[PDB]
Amino acid sequence: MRRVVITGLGLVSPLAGDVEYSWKRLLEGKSGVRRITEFDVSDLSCQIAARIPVGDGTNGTYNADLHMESKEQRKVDAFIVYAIAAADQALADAEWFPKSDEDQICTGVLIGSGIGGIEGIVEAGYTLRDKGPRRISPFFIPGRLINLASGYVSIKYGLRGPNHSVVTACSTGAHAIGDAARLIALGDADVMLAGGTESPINRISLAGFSACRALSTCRNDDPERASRPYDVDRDGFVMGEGAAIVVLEELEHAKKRGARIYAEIIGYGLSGDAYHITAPSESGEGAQRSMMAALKRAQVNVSELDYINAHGTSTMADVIELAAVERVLGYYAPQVSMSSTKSSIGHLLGAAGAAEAIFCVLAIRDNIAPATLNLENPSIETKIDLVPHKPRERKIDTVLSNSFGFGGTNASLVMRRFSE
Amino acid sequence: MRRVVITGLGLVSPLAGDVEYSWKRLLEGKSGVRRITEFDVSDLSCQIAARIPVGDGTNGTYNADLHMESKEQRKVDAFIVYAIAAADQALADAEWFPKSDEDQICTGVLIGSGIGGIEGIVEAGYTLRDKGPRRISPFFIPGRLINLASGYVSIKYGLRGPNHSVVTACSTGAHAIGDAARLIALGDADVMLAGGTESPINRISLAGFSACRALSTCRNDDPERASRPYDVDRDGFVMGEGAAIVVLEELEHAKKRGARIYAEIIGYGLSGDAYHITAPSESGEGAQRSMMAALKRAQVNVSELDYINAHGTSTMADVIELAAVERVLGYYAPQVSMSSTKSSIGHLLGAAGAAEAIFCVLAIRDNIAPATLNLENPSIETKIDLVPHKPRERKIDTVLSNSFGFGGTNASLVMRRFSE
Ligand SMILES: [K+]
Ligand SMILES: [K+]
Repeated sequence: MRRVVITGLGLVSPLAGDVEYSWKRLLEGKSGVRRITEFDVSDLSCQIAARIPVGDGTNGTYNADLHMESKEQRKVDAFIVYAIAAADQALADAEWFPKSDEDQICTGVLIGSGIGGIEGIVEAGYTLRDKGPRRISPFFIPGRLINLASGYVSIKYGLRGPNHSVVTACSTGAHAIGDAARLIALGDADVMLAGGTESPINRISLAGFSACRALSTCRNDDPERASRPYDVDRDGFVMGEGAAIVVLEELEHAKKRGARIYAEIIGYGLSGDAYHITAPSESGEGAQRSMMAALKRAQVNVSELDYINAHGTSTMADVIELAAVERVLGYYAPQVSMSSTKSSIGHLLGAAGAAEAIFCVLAIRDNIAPATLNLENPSIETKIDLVPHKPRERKIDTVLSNSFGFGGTNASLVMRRFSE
Repeated sequence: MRRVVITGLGLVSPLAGDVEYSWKRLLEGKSGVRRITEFDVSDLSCQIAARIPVGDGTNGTYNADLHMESKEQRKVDAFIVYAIAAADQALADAEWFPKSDEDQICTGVLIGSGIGGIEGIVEAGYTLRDKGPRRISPFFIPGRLINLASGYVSIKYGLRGPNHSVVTACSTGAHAIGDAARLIALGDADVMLAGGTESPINRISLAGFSACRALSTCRNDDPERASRPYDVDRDGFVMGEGAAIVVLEELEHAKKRGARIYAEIIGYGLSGDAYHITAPSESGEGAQRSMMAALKRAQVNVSELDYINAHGTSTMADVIELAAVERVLGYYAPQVSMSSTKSSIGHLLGAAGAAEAIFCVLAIRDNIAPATLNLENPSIETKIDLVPHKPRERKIDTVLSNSFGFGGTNASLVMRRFSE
């Protein structure tokens, strides 16, 4: 297996339309969570979300028009646009714009989404009913298929390597990165764009998650306090939106061209709960196996771990994951920092695992553990540092990131500082 | 990398609710294509589809009730039910029902869909608009997520290994099998259920694919003749439905327990066109790269190839693939049989690549190449044997199968008779 490194980062998040402003604001303790004003939510029990700040592109805002022409945007659901934007960033960051046949052929794209084009499907359904089939757009299908994020990105940049997509709810972005890394390690590609995208902030999605009682409902008038992983007063997740893309690259390829390497991906672990369609396993056994698998692949002892980015969605399951991590770490619990950045940007669903992978990379770069916001009163005492309220500056060389998706689909990633 | 074999087959198709009856009718030259009677299609340009024969389970019919309780079926879109049924078959065929922790943990599931729960999303949309958010089902989300196929199957059978899912339109089922095989080869699992499922026969999907003029329209009065890959009079694909699942197993694990081995998976190739959102590369270069990649991985020379299962959807693109195959085969073109079974069962979308893999396996078992039905007047002459009208009995030890999906996502698989 060839070694795989990370050479570019792209992010459109509820904190900012780019990577560096997202990170800056994350570390400053800012929240992306607010009352929804874009559409009617007066009849919903959840009236808040973590939303991308829209604008002209200055001061960390996001301008869709800079990434895709207006008229083109109208042919696709937003998840595709977000993916294009994050990719634009990533490629630029990696300084990788393949032109030659050789370069284009060895560069692939693997972008997933949990839900994809749900909004567009509903709107087309209304057209069909109200206006009939002759009014359905020729672009209905492509603008709605999950794999068309990979497709659109591939077309824009002439990326002719493996073109692939995954869908695993909350663990989508993590699977994307792990799978893409394996394609490189196995020799199917030398460079991959990888990550996740989601645009679930719409009435149908909000009603849907409210219906299975998954969302926070008691803090519609105090949005910045709603997302509170580990806190005794948590009451469900806050839905977010965005896209997170990394450029993965074979080590010698990167070295040869003088690329700046952020970190190395060294471990990937997968498991299944086989328990329940939406509830996580009460035993945390699946989570534990995911982590152990990732660590074993990475040949990393828990004695070497510095920071864990939790799944930690602000649901009752928070403490199941906590207990599992305690079991994994054993004696080393007091020396590992673990936090949930969902406390700041909500739950990005399909993009979550990728955004968090990004945060992990930057934790290494800047030797700082992001905070768990709002952690006023932990449900249970633990020896693990959950980094309440404010980030912690500390040595971070080796990191583990967890993603535990609906359906009982678990993924864990291990990354480490690149020395050589 | 450990070797990976196929030890179980499961299939719910437009010819039959099981594998053996599907294969039997396929070889008899039967078509699963008929006028749609279940819902109104009078206002649609395409009024035909390849539909699963529903019944009490006898004489090759499909009874959903035997696979999932009625009350449970009402909570999910049909793609999930098909998957369950196919999985039920495959595990039975493999005689693999893990009960120990060890056996459960080493058995995973990787089932994809191209489109998933589109019908249910549209229906929930109508509810949302007409009755309001309060009336949305608590089961809306889980019953609609693509990955919940893997989820439901995992839960039913206590499969606690990697639980994963992919989405790549027409190449979904191929990616699933190739990806699942790699998980085994890499030690992440010892057994995997893998494949694809789709339930796209509904008004929204039909209107959608009609809108981008992907579907056959001129033979609504002669359905069994509509799907005619390579024929001068072809005019688009015929939408099908169903699920196809294989049990993949590490070689030594299979041998130790005395499992019957159908074939070995030895190659998997991936590429991207980077051309167009729905149309294939005019040059076929992507297709060509996918095939070559699979063959190289398999360490198979084209001189050893016996049978090719084409993507061949009955669209103008049929001859692009044909040309690409000719370039790959070169001098050996006359030695190889190639057919499209979409001529018989239509385009299963997410399930196509897995259904076709199954047909490959059986082509090996029975030394027989399925026909390309309806091939009266080929658009172009070729040295390749396109097996028109009736199947051809011949030596079949090494097989290649192609899947080329919307978005420019290509997959090829290479399988071979197992000797040792
Ligand atoms: K995480
Ligand atoms: K095929």
